[PDB]
Amino acid sequence: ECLGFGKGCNPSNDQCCKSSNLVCSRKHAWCKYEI
Repeated sequence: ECLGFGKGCNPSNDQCCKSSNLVCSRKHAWCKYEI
């Protein structure tokens, strides 16, 4: 029930897959990978 890495999402309401530590970015409005 989440978006994969690189999937376009919202920075304020990020809903990426937390299992792989994925967060939404505000510059490209997609799922970015931290580290």
